[PDB]
Amino acid sequence: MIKELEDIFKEAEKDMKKAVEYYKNEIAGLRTSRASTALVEEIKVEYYGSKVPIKQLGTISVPEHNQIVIQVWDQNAVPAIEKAIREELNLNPTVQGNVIRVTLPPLTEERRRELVRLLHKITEEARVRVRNVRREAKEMIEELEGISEDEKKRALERLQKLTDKYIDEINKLMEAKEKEIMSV
Repeated sequence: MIKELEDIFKEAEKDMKKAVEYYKNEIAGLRTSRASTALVEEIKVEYYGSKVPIKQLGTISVPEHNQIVIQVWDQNAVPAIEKAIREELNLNPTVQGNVIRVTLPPLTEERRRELVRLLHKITEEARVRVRNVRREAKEMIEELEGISEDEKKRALERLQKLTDKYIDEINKLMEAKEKEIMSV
């Protein structure tokens, strides 16, 4: 049927979708002490007045796990990436000839604590959004005519199906990361 439910789904979807998308965005690009090509991925380099990643400019690969190597085939993207990488990686990258070798201080006992605690706040923030989604969406049903059984029932499952998505989506992100974060 076509009732207030549609508004609940649309509101619940846009709210959860944006929350998980941005949430994963923080974990996918966080400042991981590990020499991973992922954290970055958006090494926006200036090319004659054009901002583009190093997808068709050079190539980045991990040689010893605790190292990141960026190779800018062109001399034009060498200067930009240097400033770009240092911005996101927040480290001192070395450039020789036409290759860039980046090594970050061994993520020791304390180092692991930095990322883990940083993700730790992220995970808690995600749940806060999800709760509000079900709590907010529910308010819409209870607001309609003050009581909606047909709506509340269909709206709850709809809200639950979406909520569970974030539940499995969030825990899945941390579970994987733990294997990497605690890998050391």
